[PDB]
Amino acid sequence: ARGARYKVPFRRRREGVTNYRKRRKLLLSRKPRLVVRKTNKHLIAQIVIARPHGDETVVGLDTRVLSKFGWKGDENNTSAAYLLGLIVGYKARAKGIKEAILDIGLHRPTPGARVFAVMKGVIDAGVEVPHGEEVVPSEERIRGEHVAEYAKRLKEEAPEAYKARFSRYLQRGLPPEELPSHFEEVKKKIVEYYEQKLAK
Amino acid sequence: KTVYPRYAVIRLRGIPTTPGDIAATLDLLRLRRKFTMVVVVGSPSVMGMIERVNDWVTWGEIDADTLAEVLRKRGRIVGDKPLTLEYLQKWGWNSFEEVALAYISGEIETLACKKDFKAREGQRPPCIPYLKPFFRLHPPRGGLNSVKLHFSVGGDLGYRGPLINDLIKRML
Amino acid sequence: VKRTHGYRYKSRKLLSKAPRERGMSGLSRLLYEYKPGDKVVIDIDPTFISTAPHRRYQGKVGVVIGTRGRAYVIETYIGDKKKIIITTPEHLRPHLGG
Amino acid sequence: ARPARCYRRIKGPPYTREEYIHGAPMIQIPKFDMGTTSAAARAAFTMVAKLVAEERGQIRMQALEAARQISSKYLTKYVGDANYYLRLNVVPHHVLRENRMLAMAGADRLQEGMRLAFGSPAGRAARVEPGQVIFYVEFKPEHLAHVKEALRRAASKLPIPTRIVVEPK
RNA sequence: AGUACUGAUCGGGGCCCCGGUCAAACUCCGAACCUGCCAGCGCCGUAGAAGGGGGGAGGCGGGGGCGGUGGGGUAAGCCUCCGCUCCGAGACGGGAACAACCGAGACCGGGGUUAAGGCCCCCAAGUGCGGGCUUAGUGUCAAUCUAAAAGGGCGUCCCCCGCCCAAGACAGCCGAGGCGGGGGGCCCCGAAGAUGUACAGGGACUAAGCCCGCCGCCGAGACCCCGGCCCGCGGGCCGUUGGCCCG
RNA sequence: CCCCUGAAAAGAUAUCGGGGGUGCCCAAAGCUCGGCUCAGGCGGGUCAGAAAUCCGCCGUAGAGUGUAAGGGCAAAAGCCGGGCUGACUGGGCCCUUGAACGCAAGGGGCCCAGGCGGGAAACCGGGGCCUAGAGAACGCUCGUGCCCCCACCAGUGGGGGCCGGGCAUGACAGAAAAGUUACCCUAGGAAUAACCGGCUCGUCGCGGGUGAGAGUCCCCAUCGACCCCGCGGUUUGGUACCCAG
RNA sequence: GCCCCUAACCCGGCCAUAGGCGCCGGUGCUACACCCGGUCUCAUCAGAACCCGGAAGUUAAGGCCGGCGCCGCGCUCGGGAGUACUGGGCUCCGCGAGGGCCCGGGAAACCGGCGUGCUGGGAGGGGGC
Ligand SMILES: [Mg+2]
Ligand SMILES: [Mg+2]
Ligand SMILES: [Mg+2]
Ligand SMILES: [Mg+2]
Ligand SMILES: [Mg+2]
Ligand SMILES: [Mg+2]
Ligand SMILES: [Mg+2]
Ligand SMILES: [Mg+2]
Ligand SMILES: [Mg+2]
Ligand SMILES: [Mg+2]
Ligand SMILES: [Mg+2]
Ligand SMILES: [Mg+2]
Ligand SMILES: [Mg+2]
Ligand SMILES: [Mg+2]
Ligand SMILES: [Mg+2]
Ligand SMILES: [Mg+2]
Ligand SMILES: [Mg+2]
Ligand SMILES: [Mg+2]
Ligand SMILES: [Mg+2]
Ligand SMILES: [Mg+2]
Ligand SMILES: [Mg+2]
Ligand SMILES: [Mg+2]
Ligand SMILES: [Mg+2]
Ligand SMILES: [Mg+2]
Ligand SMILES: [Mg+2]
Ligand SMILES: [Mg+2]
Ligand SMILES: [Mg+2]
Ligand SMILES: [Mg+2]
Repeated sequence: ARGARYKVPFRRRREGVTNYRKRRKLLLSRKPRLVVRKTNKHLIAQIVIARPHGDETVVGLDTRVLSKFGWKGDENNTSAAYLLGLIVGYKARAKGIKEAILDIGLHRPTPGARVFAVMKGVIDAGVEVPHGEEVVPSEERIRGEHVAEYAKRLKEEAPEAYKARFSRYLQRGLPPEELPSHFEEVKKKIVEYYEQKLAK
Repeated sequence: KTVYPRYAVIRLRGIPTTPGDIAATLDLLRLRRKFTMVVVVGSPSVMGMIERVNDWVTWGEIDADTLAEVLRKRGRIVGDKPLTLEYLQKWGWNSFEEVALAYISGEIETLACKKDFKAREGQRPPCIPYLKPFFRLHPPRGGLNSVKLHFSVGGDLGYRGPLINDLIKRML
Repeated sequence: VKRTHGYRYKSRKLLSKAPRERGMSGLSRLLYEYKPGDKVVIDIDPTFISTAPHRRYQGKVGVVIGTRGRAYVIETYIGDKKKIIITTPEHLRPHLGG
Repeated sequence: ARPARCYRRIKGPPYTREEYIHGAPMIQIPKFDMGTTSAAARAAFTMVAKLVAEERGQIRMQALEAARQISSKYLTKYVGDANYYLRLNVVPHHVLRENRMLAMAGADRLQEGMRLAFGSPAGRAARVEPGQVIFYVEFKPEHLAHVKEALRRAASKLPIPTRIVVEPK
């Protein structure tokens, strides 16, 4: 900036995307990283191997892939996070990845957060990810029961607020109170699609 | 492929008080006594050595006729025996002139055969077998100008060009 | 007064960095995987001095003998004596020259 | 003070880091620029004379001061302070040392001879190179003879041979 | 090199900008150079490289030249480091003498040719060749080694610049060059000591001095050659605690 | 012992060389996780002020990091808060002390096993961000083990042993130690002083350049501030080359 | 699945040609955002932040792209300059500290000119197998 003695930080640091102190500790593992990132509308899950010239992404997907299995819930809620991990987990397993280490970047590791839901989905597909037993969200939250309970209360309190806060839910034809039923349907379709693929 | 020019190098200064790095290089160039002379192929690695010993030797491009005379008068084989026309003919070289021209022109890349060279049958060797790889010269008739000054400012050391042949004829 | 011999005793110049190298170094040196027989160059990183080898090994070429956890066991020479340097990759660079 | 020949030659490294030198002497030159120093009035002057060193060596602070006094006094008298600019161009950064037995200068100074020989500060000098400008004058061409005389007087106070170079600005 | 970090420091202009002076314990830059690995060259090596074992030491006071302004010191044939070489432990030629400066490395005898250096006599080889300078015997072919500074001199030889003179310049009508500045070479003054002469080898020399060049010659134990001797290593023969022959 | 310089861009490097420091301190100033950003400046804000707490902007580190100096450090190596004791038990290998090249103690690094702390995890923790704060043999003492031994056998008391911690040598690779000799003695030393000599010349003595100023006027009849160049070996010193039968 | 091409997004390498200041434009189906709320997981003085649930509004800001100017920075470009410095040799100069010649290397400041991120993997989109 001002003068020759000014040291400009790393590009990814001044963009505010990479914590290089935490990234160094991840690379010391020499294991593939499960990279999970949150956007306003979608979630991103990637399985990455680090190489000296740049990282290599074995499998990468965002939550747009859920439309390929007829998902009608929101794009990036707890239920969508779990389904994304399942798809990534099976795809990663098909490529030979057995174990991964969770990499959440700048997000906070709050218990029950969506990053640990993606981890839970990845674990259930056979990819082992070390973790503590008090951060995975409860199965009710993964099934969307917290979404359905909220909408049911909204409808009987302010029926109009139900219409606005879930307008896109009504457009897709899936009312929020029926999310747990649909989540099982989508989860079954994903699991069956890949166990058969693995079998063949 | 590339044929480097062939140079004659003469040691002009003596052994005692010679600096250590210069003395080591002279030994590797086979100039281990004063007024000893060698012919080398001027590859870049060799020219780096001559630059190191520039203040102790004089050198220049040797001509085939001068080399022919040097071989006939100061060429020695194993046992410190004279090099004779008959010995050359036994090995397939017709004359002193032909082998000298073969070396100067680049047809052969070495004048004296190496230590581990093995002579075949019928095949003319690409060198002179058992020739000693150095020549012991006479002091120059009529003297030098100065063994302490460079040839470029009126002395005798360093690069001399084709005038090395005039000096060699006086030292034969 | 005689020379003092602390582990880092004449290392002001060696351990100094120019302004443009201030701060953390890049992580690519962490990601090279060395196998036995590889040639490495010991290039001390001053931001990790506690794991760095002695100043006498800066710029020397060694051969990787094996691994010890996360460090590499490197066989090198100081003059004529064989030395074993065990160090982490942040103080190593691949030797491309053979 | 010793004869200046004792400190004329450059025999070692410069000794100038006053934060490591105990009792480094203060500079005893009050001014370095004399005459008319303002840049606007110097535009009237169109000639430049320089007293240039001919050898490398060390000029003591008192010799620079003696040279500055004689030349500046001469120019003030004969040329006039409004008609010239004179600058002493070198600064005596180097500290001189002397190994003498003394009291009130440290216990090691009480050991005689070459034991603990590192000297205590004795003065200051400027280390100069050949061709270096010692004195610099700006003047009007009508006063050339007077400026040359002033620099001839300055040179007689200095420990090294010098020469006068006159050029236009 | 820079003055940009840490400091020092002289000026100008409106805490900033510009110019300047500096740094062993300052550094954006940054050589020569040294050094690691690999490949090649060169040389050494199966008549035995690397590596290893065993016996016996001496020695554990060093010194000279040159280079790191090494660092210190007023300086020292001084103190204390780093590197090549030499003396110690190395003959011999030159340096007037002289461990370590130059040349050069010696088995013995002889012949030849050179090195440093020299070639008027002492003293082997030139009263050698061209040009110029010095008038002071200045000086008399590097160092050890016997010397000289600031400063003054158109003393003399020379180079450059500025101005005047277009023949009405400089000097006191005359008729052709003149005035000032800067620098270089040699020499003069500055330059004063103690047993005995222009000391630095002596005679002496006006070149037998100095500067720019050049030609030939002399001159070591070096280099070349011949003869003799010895040695290391390898090979062979002989009934061998050893002898002899060959390369 | 430690840092910077000397040190001559690999390594090593000395002087009664230069600038400093060390014989500690801290249950946190040690471990880890998270959050945050410092010195300083500006704008606004009740006492309130140069400086207290509050809102905002700028701020490459101009702060801090126990302690010398040098080095490192900005979503940290700094500041604050949460949880802790790894300043851990048993061992191995390497680096440095100690260059290439023999050789203590001390210090550092990388690991394996046991059992923990922090953390979602990665990972980190065998003191302090790195380079200093460091002690043989004999003796004593403590810890440890279903431990080993004590003279023909068994028992009781007692003693000894192997492994580890400590009690100390700072002249720090480790004796337990005051003077005086002019009454002095011996072995030697020019490895080393005193006289003379050698080298050097700061000092001493002598000469020169310069010309501020004095001299009624007038630098130079006579002087000569401030400075500078020298000579002598005549004072004193520096050095330690020769000479201690 | 596979290969090729390709914006903004995700993970990177080198870590200013990437930074800084100012001005002028482009981009919005999708993607990135700003944005709407605080029942639930989690969070604080504070739903600002973090975390969760969303999709009414908007390209005003961020991100990304293009242009201009200045500062800073970069360059195997011209000059500076074969200068400074330097390895080896010298009975070459100088009273001396020091300089010179020959063989071999060879800067820096500064002035001018040019430049002002490059690139690896993935998603998404397009084309074929
Ligand atoms: Mg010699
Ligand atoms: Mg030592
Ligand atoms: Mg530590
Ligand atoms: Mg000195
Ligand atoms: Mg300078
Ligand atoms: Mg070096
Ligand atoms: Mg000794
Ligand atoms: Mg010596
Ligand atoms: Mg002896
Ligand atoms: Mg003699
Ligand atoms: Mg004669
Ligand atoms: Mg003098
Ligand atoms: Mg005379
Ligand atoms: Mg070094
Ligand atoms: Mg400490
Ligand atoms: Mg932290
Ligand atoms: Mg020791
Ligand atoms: Mg050793
Ligand atoms: Mg210690
Ligand atoms: Mg018994
Ligand atoms: Mg001791
Ligand atoms: Mg006497
Ligand atoms: Mg005496
Ligand atoms: Mg006096
Ligand atoms: Mg006078
Ligand atoms: Mg005396
Ligand atoms: Mg003595
Ligand atoms: Mg004597």
